[PDB]
Amino acid sequence: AELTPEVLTVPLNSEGKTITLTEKQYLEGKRLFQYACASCHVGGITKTNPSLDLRTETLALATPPRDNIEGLVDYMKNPTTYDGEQEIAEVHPSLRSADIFPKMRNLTEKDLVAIAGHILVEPKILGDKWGGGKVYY
Amino acid sequence: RGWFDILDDWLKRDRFVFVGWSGILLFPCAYLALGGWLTGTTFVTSWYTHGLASSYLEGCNFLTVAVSTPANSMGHSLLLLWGPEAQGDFTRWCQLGGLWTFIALHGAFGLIGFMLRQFEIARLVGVRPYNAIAFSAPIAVFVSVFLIYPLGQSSWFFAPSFGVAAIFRFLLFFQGFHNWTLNPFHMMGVAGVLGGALLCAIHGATVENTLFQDGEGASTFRAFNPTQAEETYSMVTANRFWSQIFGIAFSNKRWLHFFMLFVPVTGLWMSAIGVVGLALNLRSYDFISQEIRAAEDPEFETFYTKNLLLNEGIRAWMAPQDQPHENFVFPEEVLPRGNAL
Amino acid sequence: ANLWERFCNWVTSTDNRLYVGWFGVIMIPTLLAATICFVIAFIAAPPVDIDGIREPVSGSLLYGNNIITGAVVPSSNAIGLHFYPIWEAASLDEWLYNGGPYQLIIFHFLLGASCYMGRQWELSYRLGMRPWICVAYSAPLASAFAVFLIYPIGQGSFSDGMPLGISGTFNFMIVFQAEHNILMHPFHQLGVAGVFGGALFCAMHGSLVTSSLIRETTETESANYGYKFGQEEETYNIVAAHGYFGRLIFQYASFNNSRSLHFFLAAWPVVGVWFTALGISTMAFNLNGFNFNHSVIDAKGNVINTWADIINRANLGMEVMHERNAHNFPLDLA
Amino acid sequence: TTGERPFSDIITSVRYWVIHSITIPALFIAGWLFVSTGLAYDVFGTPRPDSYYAQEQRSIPLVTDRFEAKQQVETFLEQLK
Amino acid sequence: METITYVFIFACIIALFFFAIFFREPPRIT
Amino acid sequence: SYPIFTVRWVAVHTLAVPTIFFLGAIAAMQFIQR
Amino acid sequence: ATNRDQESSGFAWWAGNARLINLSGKLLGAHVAHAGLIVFWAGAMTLFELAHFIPEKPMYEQGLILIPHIATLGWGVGPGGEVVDTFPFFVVGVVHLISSAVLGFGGVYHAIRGPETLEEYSSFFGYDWKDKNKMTTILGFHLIVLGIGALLLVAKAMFFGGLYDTWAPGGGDVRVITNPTLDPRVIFGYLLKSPFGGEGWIVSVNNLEDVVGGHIWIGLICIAGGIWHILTTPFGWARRAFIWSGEAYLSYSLGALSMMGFIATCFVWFNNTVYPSEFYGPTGPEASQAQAMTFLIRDQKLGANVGSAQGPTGLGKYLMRSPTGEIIFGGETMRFWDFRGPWLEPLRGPNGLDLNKIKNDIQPWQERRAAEYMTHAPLGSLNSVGGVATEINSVNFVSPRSWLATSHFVLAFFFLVGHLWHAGRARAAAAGFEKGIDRESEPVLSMPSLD
Ligand code: CLA
Ligand code: CLA
Ligand code: CLA
Ligand code: CLA
Ligand SMILES: CC1=C(/C=C/C(C)=C/C=C/C(C)=C/C=C/C=C(C)/C=C/C=C(C)/C=C/C2=C(C)CCCC2(C)C)C(C)(C)CCC1
Ligand SMILES: CC1=C(/C=C/C(C)=C/C=C/C(C)=C/C=C/C=C(C)/C=C/C=C(C)/C=C/C2=C(C)CCCC2(C)C)C(C)(C)CCC1
Ligand SMILES: CC1=C(/C=C/C(C)=C/C=C/C(C)=C/C=C/C=C(C)/C=C/C=C(C)/C=C/C2=C(C)CCCC2(C)C)C(C)(C)CCC1
Ligand code: OEX
Ligand SMILES: [Cl-]
Ligand SMILES: [Cl-]
Ligand SMILES: [Fe+2]
Repeated sequence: AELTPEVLTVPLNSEGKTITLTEKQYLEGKRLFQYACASCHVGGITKTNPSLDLRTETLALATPPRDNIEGLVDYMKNPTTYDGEQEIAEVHPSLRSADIFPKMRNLTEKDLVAIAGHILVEPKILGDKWGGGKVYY
Repeated sequence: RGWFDILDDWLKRDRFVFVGWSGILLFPCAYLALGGWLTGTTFVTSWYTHGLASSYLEGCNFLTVAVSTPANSMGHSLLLLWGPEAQGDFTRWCQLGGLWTFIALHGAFGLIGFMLRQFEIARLVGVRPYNAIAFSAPIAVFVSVFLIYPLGQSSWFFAPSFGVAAIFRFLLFFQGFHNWTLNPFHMMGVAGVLGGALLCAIHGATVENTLFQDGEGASTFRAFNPTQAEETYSMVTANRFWSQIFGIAFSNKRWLHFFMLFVPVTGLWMSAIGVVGLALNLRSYDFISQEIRAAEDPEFETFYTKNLLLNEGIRAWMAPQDQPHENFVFPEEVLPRGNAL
Repeated sequence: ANLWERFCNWVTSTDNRLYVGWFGVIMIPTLLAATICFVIAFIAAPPVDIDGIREPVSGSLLYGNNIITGAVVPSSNAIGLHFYPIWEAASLDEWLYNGGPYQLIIFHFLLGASCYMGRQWELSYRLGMRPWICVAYSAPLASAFAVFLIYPIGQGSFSDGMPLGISGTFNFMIVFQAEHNILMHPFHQLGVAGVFGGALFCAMHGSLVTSSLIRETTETESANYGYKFGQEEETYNIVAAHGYFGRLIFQYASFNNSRSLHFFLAAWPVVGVWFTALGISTMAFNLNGFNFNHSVIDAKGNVINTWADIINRANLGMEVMHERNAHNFPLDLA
Repeated sequence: TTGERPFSDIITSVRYWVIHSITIPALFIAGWLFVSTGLAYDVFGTPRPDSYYAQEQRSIPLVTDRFEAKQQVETFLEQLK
Repeated sequence: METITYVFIFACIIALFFFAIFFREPPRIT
Repeated sequence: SYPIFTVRWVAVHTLAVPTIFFLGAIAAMQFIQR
Repeated sequence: ATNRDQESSGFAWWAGNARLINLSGKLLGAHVAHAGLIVFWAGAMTLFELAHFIPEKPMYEQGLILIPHIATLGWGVGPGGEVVDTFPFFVVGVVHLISSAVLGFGGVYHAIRGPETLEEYSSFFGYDWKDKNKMTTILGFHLIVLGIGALLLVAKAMFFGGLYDTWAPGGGDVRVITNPTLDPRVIFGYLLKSPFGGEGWIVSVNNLEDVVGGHIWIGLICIAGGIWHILTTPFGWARRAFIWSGEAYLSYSLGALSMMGFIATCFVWFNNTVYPSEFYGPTGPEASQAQAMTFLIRDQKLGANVGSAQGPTGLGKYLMRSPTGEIIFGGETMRFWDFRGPWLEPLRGPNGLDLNKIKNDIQPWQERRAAEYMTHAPLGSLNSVGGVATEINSVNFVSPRSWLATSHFVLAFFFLVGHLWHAGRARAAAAGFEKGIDRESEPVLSMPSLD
């Protein structure tokens, strides 16, 4: 098996349009994910709140839905709770709160799209192993 | 005289690497066993037998490379290259695990040739063959672990694979499934190995700190001559020291060195006997009295019952990936887990 | 002389059947206290709450244990690294419930073993011999310090120190593997090469000397009587032993200097055990063995398992089952 | 002491290094080519990074027969092609 | 029954240590 | 004076020739990418 | 020259540095050359860390051990430990590195070109190991140098900007120390504290006032002791209880360095004051306590009553009592209830953790700090894979505390072996049987038999 464009095709927004990433964007988003997110989201789980993972089925049921590039990029700018009722920038890294999370200061708009694409491509490769925990290690 | 005595003369000539009649068996088998392992750990995979990568070519390092056992569907097949399984195909022979039997069988005969080499040289030199007798312990260990044990089981698959990390998996397998630490034959082996290492350290340290001053320099190594008649260290002072430090001490130098032979050899022979039992799943897994009491009394807890919980966790979490031919599908809800973890 | 000088002469006397010495002045009372408490506890001690969760573990013979399962149980996790002598408990019953005897035994033992090492130097000085036997003993001594003192310190509790029992030792080894992957640590591997190599060289040196014994006895009597205690002449032919082993491998791979040979017999297992003692001591600060979990992946990104991944599945099984009632949060950080 | 030429006199001679400064690098290059040309994969049947799974599969091609083992491996490889 | 057996064996070993040390064969230099 | 080809010559090269050949193969493997 | 051979010295090549015991000139070059190697590494390593330094990420995520030492002295950091000026880091590296060339030049000269013995050149610099007066004088000179060095830390804390204080209000800042603790009941009280849990001996010092006050005392004591040993000679009881030789003096200092090495290991493992967690990462206890608070905040936000929540064993799931009654975090972290940290102390009252402050006063920065320290626990593999031994590859992290603790325990242990080796030989050589037993005068042969 290879990393085909079909695997690198992820939804762009919640309307229906898609986008085909390059493998360079995939490897960039993976390196950026390990740089600013793996300390809590290694393997697609959440160490400080295991009830919420990075599985596509979980992101699709969030409010607003986060199972697309547009949803994830907006989350990395203005993160909210799973129901969209409270903004949690003071406790979650984001551009809006990059003053208290200094690692988010170096991220450009291109970087956010790469990080969002890696999160959507990875479950298509590892299946239940992404966000599944130690049972699937 | 005939060609036999002529060949005997050439085989026993004093050269840099002694050959002898035993060399006809030793050298090809030892070379093929060693070359088989280096070839497999460099180029050969375990993907079709185990679902594992195991060569440098696949990205493994020195700790993770291995020559893995054949698939469980092969049973106890000799896996000859010309046999009915490979049918003369060298490539298919590698992919089906034929290098494992190749290394184990040529290795088994290499050990025989080496022990015969110990006999052959001892006879020509004129010494007693106690070094050959001592080598029986590694042979019994090899035969019991790599041959007798899988022959008692379903197939070669459950023999130890030739690899660093693969041997480690073998160790953990015997804890969770056999409770091998609880076996008194392994305990006697542990005492023989650890006791052997103790004797080795304490004997060399005693000699090096009871030396006679036979030289003038600060380097005491030069003050020895391999043709001298006198002892190089004081047995009397060494006996006095240990009699006052430990209570007892050696007084006979011949008994001391035979004891250094006896302890490690007997230890390995004892653990070989235990492994033969485990070939038939004849384990020392449980204490019946502990289980009857713990079953009726939910407040009775010992380190014995705590270890069995660990063995049960090993079995359930390891078996699906370690025995892929069984198609073990364990749902998440059935896995034994403690709180939180 | 006065009373003090006569006492000093008796303490350092070389005529005592067992040497005392100044190190022995500390060693004798501390080892007797640890021994006497260990025997009483192993037989009659009530269960102790090792993990601090009100779940007492039975360790003594009178409470349903045999030789294999019996142990003196480590002190309670609620105590941690706090000093817990007898006079700090409200009663001996509280002291017994919380694992008090464990601290008394390990503390008196580690001190008496430390003075045992110093006692080895002292007699070597009184006898006019070289003094480095105690250096060889420092390797097993350092190992006992690691599992009884060093590892509890790094983890913050004597409840994670090695239990004083056969099955308890095995419990220590299994949990250690799940939480540190000690098998994949180079220092334990060097310790295995130290104990495997030591047993090999022990049988090797024993067989070669036994092989080259000079004929001094009859076939109807033990060959050991061919050596008399204190004789000046050596009892074996090292040149014949060198001639045999030199041909078993090659000439330059065999020893002809006995002092060089016996120093090697001392260096190999001692150094190997130093490393494995340092392994436990450094893994006490969570610098663990090699981690190659999911290190091999294919072109698409599928994980290609190795034997290291199979070891990790076994480690996971030990991890999720050990101390099944003591964890309330997802990460076992100590 | 035996009869062969000592190693110290060999590795320090000019004639030894005239030969082995060519044979040793040649054997090194030959091993390199064995991998870079991809021959090592075909000789031993070791999968390439893109030959472990089919594009849309997560099952291990495990051999389940003893006497049909050769035919199962060839069936597995044909699924990738 | 078991407890008495375990302790009895242990006590015999301790008594053997006493005789093996203080009532040993004295090493004599011929 | 001294012979060139001996049994020692054979035993040495049966180990040395594949070792260097193997070292070259493993060296090339460090530049393989997935 | 002199020796440089077995027959001329008695020692083999693998013990060749022992041929310098009586060659004071070349021995001086060895110590000065080795001193140059130490300053070289300090300068080179600092420049390496600076070149690989990224200010946007914490220091403990970058494998830095020397920059955290400079930041603790108050250089280059502002409020909260954030780096504001990397130039002081560059200056320290360059000055140490350039100074190594001067020490290297003198070490090579004194060991190769200089006179092999200083006793004929100048009677002041020349010395003999048996001269108990010259030895104590050289000891007194170096005691004074050590005394002034401890006062340099005091002058920095009081007159040249101060030190970084992790306990300062506002999340930490650089603070000048104006009132050092001079009370001997407090300074020497640390020496008499128990080394066990809840006490910690001198490792428990948790304020800069006690740190700088102690270095004032140590500075004066070293200078006073230096003057003492220059003007005096060892008394009778001291000259009968000690071996007076070069190897013996080395063995004494080997025991001392080994002792200091074990103490430093615990210091970097437990102390978060002189090893601020903002730079070195959280301690073992700190990260374990941070996990309990993380899920306390998590569950309480969901509506849970953390005070009355009974856990599976019967103990509280979040909060329980210590053996002496203090309200502490529940779970396995009960062992770490002696931990004190700036992010946790606002929640403590007279009886331990105050439930009212837990239900009302938890701030976002405290939830932030606890989540950061929980996910940076000092656990990692030898190949720098962060997390428990069963974690997958992803996070490239090993805490600097683990590196500093493990490395110095190894060094401390081997130096203890070095003490034993060199001290045992010093006894034997001074008595005259370090080379073996005299066949014509074996002591045991002149002793009565044991039985
Ligand atoms: C000391 C030498 C020696 C020994 C003991 C072995 C032993 C073995 N090898 Mg190995 N081998 C060797 C050298 C040796 N090898 C060398 C030098 C090579 C390189 C070419 C190989 C290459 C090799 C391969 C490639 C394979 C083996 C395999 C085997 C095993 C099966 C052997 C078998 O079935 O033969 C049967 C026994 C004989 C053929 C000997 C019969 C001789 C009789 C006594 C002659 C007289 C009777 C005879 C009928 C009359 C002769 C004429 C007649 C034939 C017409 C066995 C463990 C196989 C294996 O390990 O499978 C996993 C395998 O696949 N070997
Ligand atoms: C910290 C490491 C260290 C240091 C400083 C020394 C220093 C010394 N050793 Mg020792 N040694 C060491 C490690 C060290 N050794 C180790 C590890 C071993 C075991 C292999 C030995 C084995 C050993 C033996 C066997 C002997 C010494 C001797 C000596 C002396 C050298 C005598 C001489 O003329 O050398 C001459 C050497 C040379 C001409 C070679 C060139 C060396 C120069 C200094 C290299 C400088 C390089 C550097 C980049 C220059 C920068 C210049 C710049 C600053 C301007 C000297 C005092 C000898 C002695 O006792 O003398 C009486 C002696 O016999 N040593
Ligand atoms: C502690 C180490 C040490 C020791 C004990 C010695 C001792 C000696 N050296 Mg050596 N040397 C050293 C380090 C050392 N040196 C270093 C690091 C270098 C490299 C620069 C040299 C280079 C060197 C040479 C080139 C020569 C000597 C010579 C000598 C001898 C004569 C010294 C004399 O008369 O005093 C002279 C003392 C002074 C001139 C004092 C001035 C030096 C100070 C440190 C500078 C001023 C600093 C200032 C006061 C500090 C202000 C505060 C600041 C911290 C901010 C003597 C045996 C000579 C010799 O043996 O001839 C055969 C000789 O030719 N040495
Ligand atoms: C590291 C620096 C150093 C060194 C190596 C020495 C070395 C020496 N000093 Mg000096 N001293 C120093 C600094 C130093 N001093 C300082 C700074 C001062 C000023 C306070 C003094 C004041 C001083 C005096 C007043 C005297 C010495 C004397 C001596 C000599 C014998 C000391 C002795 O018996 O030690 C071994 C120590 C003892 C036997 C006493 C301690 C015994 C107890 C029971 C052991 C306790 C150990 C403890 C449990 C472990 C540490 C725990 C602790 C932290 C609580 C020796 C040459 C004596 C001498 O001969 O005069 C020249 C002497 O009378 N010194
Ligand atoms: C199987 C087989 C065979 C055989 C083959 C062979 C015989 C091979 C060989 C092979 C070989 C023969 C190989 C080799 C290789 C080698 C190597 C690969 C090596 C490496 C090494 C190294 C890596 C080293 C390292 C080190 C050490 C270890 C220690 C010290 C240091 C050093 C670093 C040096 C035949 C043909 C019959 C056919 C059938 C099958
Ligand atoms: C005696 C002896 C020895 C020893 C020696 C020694 C130890 C030496 C030392 C040496 C040294 C210790 C040296 C040092 C040097 C240094 C230098 C040479 C420096 C320089 C520097 C520089 C030039 C810098 C520059 C820079 C800057 C300024 C800025 C930034 C950039 C850079 C970095 C570029 C031996 C063993 C070998 C041998 C035997 C004898
Ligand atoms: C800075 C600081 C501080 C302070 C500290 C101090 C003040 C210290 C001191 C220290 C000291 C004050 C120490 C001492 C030590 C001592 C010793 C370590 C001793 C030793 C001794 C010996 C070793 C002896 C021995 C012997 C004997 C027993 C018998 C006879 C013989 C002889 C003499 C050998 C504090 C914490 C506040 C805070 C932080 C900072
Ligand atoms: O205690 Mn005894 O074992 Ca060291 O981790 Mn945590 O805590 Mn417990 O779990 Mn796993
Ligand atoms: Cl457990
Ligand atoms: Cl917990
Ligand atoms: Fe011997």
